[PDB]
Amino acid sequence: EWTGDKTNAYYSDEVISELHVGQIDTSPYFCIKTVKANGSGTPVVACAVSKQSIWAPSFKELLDQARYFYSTGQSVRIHVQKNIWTYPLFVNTFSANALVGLSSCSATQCFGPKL
Amino acid sequence: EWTGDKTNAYYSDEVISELHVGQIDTSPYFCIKTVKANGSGTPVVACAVSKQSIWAPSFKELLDQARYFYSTGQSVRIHVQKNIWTYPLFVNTFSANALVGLSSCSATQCFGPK
Amino acid sequence: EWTGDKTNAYYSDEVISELHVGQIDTSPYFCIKTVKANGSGTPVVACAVSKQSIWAPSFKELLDQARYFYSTGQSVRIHVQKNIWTYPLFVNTFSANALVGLSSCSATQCFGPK
Amino acid sequence: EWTGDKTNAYYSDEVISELHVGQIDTSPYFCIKTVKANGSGTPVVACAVSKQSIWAPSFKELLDQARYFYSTGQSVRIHVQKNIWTYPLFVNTFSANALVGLSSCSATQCFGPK
Amino acid sequence: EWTGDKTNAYYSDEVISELHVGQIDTSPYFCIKTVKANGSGTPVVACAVSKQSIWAPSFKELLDQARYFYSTGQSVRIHVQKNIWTYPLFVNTFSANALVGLSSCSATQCFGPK
Ligand SMILES: CC(=O)N[C@@H]1[C@@H](O)[C@H](O[C@@H]2O[C@H](CO)[C@H](O)[C@H](O[C@]3(C(=O)O)C[C@H](O)[C@@H](NC(C)=O)[C@H]([C@H](O)[C@H](O)CO)O3)[C@H]2O)[C@@H](CO)O[C@H]1O
Ligand SMILES: CC(=O)N[C@@H]1[C@@H](O)[C@H](O[C@@H]2O[C@H](CO)[C@H](O)[C@H](O[C@]3(C(=O)O)C[C@H](O)[C@@H](NC(C)=O)[C@H]([C@H](O)[C@H](O)CO)O3)[C@H]2O)[C@@H](CO)O[C@H]1O
Ligand SMILES: CC(=O)N[C@@H]1[C@@H](O)[C@H](O[C@@H]2O[C@H](CO)[C@H](O)[C@H](O[C@]3(C(=O)O)C[C@H](O)[C@@H](NC(C)=O)[C@H]([C@H](O)[C@H](O)CO)O3)[C@H]2O)[C@@H](CO)O[C@H]1O
Ligand SMILES: CC(=O)N[C@@H]1[C@@H](O)[C@H](O[C@@H]2O[C@H](CO)[C@H](O)[C@H](O[C@]3(C(=O)O)C[C@H](O)[C@@H](NC(C)=O)[C@H]([C@H](O)[C@H](O)CO)O3)[C@H]2O)[C@@H](CO)O[C@H]1O
Ligand SMILES: CC(=O)N[C@@H]1[C@@H](O)[C@H](O[C@@H]2O[C@H](CO)[C@H](O)[C@H](O[C@]3(C(=O)O)C[C@H](O)[C@@H](NC(C)=O)[C@H]([C@H](O)[C@H](O)CO)O3)[C@H]2O)[C@@H](CO)O[C@H]1O
Ligand SMILES: CC(=O)N[C@@H]1[C@@H](O)[C@H](O[C@@H]2O[C@H](CO)[C@H](O)[C@H](O[C@]3(C(=O)O)C[C@H](O)[C@@H](NC(C)=O)[C@H]([C@H](O)[C@H](O)CO)O3)[C@H]2O)[C@@H](CO)O[C@H]1O
Repeated sequence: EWTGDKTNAYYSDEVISELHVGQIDTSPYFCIKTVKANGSGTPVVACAVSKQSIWAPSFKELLDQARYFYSTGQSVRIHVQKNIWTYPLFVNTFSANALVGLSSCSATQCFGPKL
Repeated sequence: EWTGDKTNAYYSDEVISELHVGQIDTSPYFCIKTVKANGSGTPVVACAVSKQSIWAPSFKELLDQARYFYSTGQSVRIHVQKNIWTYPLFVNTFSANALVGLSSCSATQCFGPK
Repeated sequence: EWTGDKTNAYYSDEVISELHVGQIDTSPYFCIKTVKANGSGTPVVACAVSKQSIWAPSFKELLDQARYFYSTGQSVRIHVQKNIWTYPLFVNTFSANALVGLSSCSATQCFGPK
Repeated sequence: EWTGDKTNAYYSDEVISELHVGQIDTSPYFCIKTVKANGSGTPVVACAVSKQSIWAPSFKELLDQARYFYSTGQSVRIHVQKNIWTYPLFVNTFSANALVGLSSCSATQCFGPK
Repeated sequence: EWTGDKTNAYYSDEVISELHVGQIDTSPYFCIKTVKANGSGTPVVACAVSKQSIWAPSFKELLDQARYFYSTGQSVRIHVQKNIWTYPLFVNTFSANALVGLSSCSATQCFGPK
């Protein structure tokens, strides 16, 4: 598996606009909400859950990176794998998207996998 | 168990106004006090205890998040579970609320269970 | 044991004015000096020593919190247990006080055990 | 092995312009892009993969330092080992360079091996 | 062993002006350069190596503290043990000094052994 796998999904020029920390089924988790820098579209929501899913090893790394990018409000590319979380109230509040990577962006290029 | 469970309680549009760190019964713990951003209402106090309660796994993440929101003074939704802590002097100093979640807010809308 | 035990000692309305990090007897440690925010009185000195004393579990949490309160210069209540460190040269340089808690203080109160 | 081994490659007077965090084959990884502070030349790209290669022990140290230098935009020397990473799409997206060191460069010569 | 042992050396009224991170012989390490705040004297260089020397246990604490004092520019007392590191190209790039302590300095005092 890789953040950049073609079967994952990514969204460019997003601003991390909200951040939530909680616990579910023995695991600390966090979720982020992102919106397009230009105000268009619908928000993207993605979560990472400690010790759950194949992405568990990167939980702390992604939490720390999401915190930083949230604090600056810079435009980023968010990478997700869809349809990972299944707890239904959790998905309804947040989403089933697993956060799998974050990339900084210049105005012309995001520094991370694409296509 | 989940932060968003109906059996928990939450308070929106709150600012973390005080922070305390200590140890009890070999466990580090911290407590926060929050107040409504507009100054109305009654303070909310909640604590997390590293080795105690079902919420023990989230101690470090909530400590780090509480510290961040404390440092910025931004408006948050604080999620607690009532009647968790039982040592009377501790409860009387702070409260029996376990801290179970923290959500950011933009204006009057917060990003978290409700 | 608890930060708030009556057999501990605390000092309110203090500012963390100095910070030292070192190692002793295989243990990283840190010490802080605090002084009254209003300039009166004599300093308080306390140390936390990584794998030493009953307070060892909270070493990292207290170091992180001391660094934060040091960086802001805000008024705090420092909680100590007296007569813990026994190495006389270490005590004479710093003190025998173990650091056991830190509480933010407003103009009117401190958020922690009294 | 050593960051400073002459078989490695380094670039002085750079700034960290981009940062990426992800996971591959159960390992956290990060990559950085650097460019000459003065705008000349071409970018340098390097990655660290937490579970992989002799450099694995320094993953967190390098990630933390990369984040700090990225946050400030200060001049740095970046040290890499060429021709390490193998997965073709990963290499094409980023590079085959392993990040093996970072040096501040706030004076005449960067503070690192040359 | 103790930071304050007379067999160590220290330098007051210094400011951390450079920081480097790397790895050698599977061990993460960092080095700092300090200069006198008033511009006099000769720079002090010291390194910590994560699993080498009797000072190995304090590696992370001193890296974190070095980073803190580097970022604030404040005047410090740096404590070293001389003649510890031995790899010649490393020693000639940096120095043989092990970093063993960091103490904040006001303007007439430093808070640490002397
Ligand atoms: C670039 C182009 O074809 N037309 C431009 C452009 O402004 C715009 O298209 C969108 O603009 C940028 C350019 O990359 C976006 O990056 C969109 O590409 C991606 C993305 O990286 O964000 C690709 C990605 O694979 C897509 N993810 C998924 C799951 O499908 C996303 C996603 O569709 C969008 O981010 C959702 O908003 O887009 C690119 O589509 C168009 C229309 O605005 O008009 C021209 O100006
Ligand atoms: C000061 C007071 O008593 N107010 C309530 C009144 O606000 C309440 O309905 C309110 O409806 C709005 C709709 O925008 C919000 O949903 C308020 O939500 C919460 C909150 O998010 O803060 C919900 C939460 O469940 C409540 N927490 C608990 C433990 O009950 C809090 C909480 O009451 C306040 O935060 C305390 O200051 O409010 C919601 O308050 C109606 C309900 O009868 O009338 C008043 O009682
Ligand atoms: C009085 C009663 O009815 N108790 C029952 C009993 O089944 C059980 O009591 C709790 O569970 C064990 C003992 O079985 C603990 O001794 C609880 O006491 C402490 C603890 O030792 O951990 C005291 C401690 O000071 C508290 N920590 C604080 C205040 O910071 C904790 C803390 O409140 C809890 O750990 C939170 O989960 O408890 C004792 O109260 C409980 C099982 O939950 O159920 C009662 O019906
Ligand atoms: C006009 C004026 O400033 N008068 C001060 C007077 O306020 C001050 O009294 C102190 O007021 C603070 C208020 O936060 C506390 O109530 C002090 O009580 C404690 C403390 O909390 O710090 C209680 C504590 O148990 C004591 N600790 C020990 C080991 O005994 C400490 C300790 O004695 C003092 O902190 C040392 O100064 O005090 C209360 O003393 C007094 C004393 O600072 O000085 C007037 O000028
Ligand atoms: C050399 C000098 O005193 N003054 C300028 C100078 O602007 C520039 O030369 C560069 O000067 C820097 C600052 O010390 C370095 O010395 C450059 O040498 C290195 C480097 O440290 O960056 C050595 C290194 O071994 C090289 N790495 C590899 C893999 O070969 C790099 C690399 O070639 C460059 O960084 C790529 O741009 O260079 C030194 O090049 C030149 C600019 O033309 O002009 C002098 O007058
Ligand atoms: C500091 C400078 O550049 N010039 C001198 C100054 O040396 C001299 O007195 C100095 O005053 C400072 C005040 O903090 C210290 O007391 C200096 O003592 C020490 C130190 O703590 O830095 C003692 C220490 O044991 C010495 N370390 C070693 C390995 O010998 C260091 C060391 O010699 C110096 O730091 C290196 O610069 O000095 C003390 O020397 C005053 C006269 O009082 O005049 C200045 O110009």
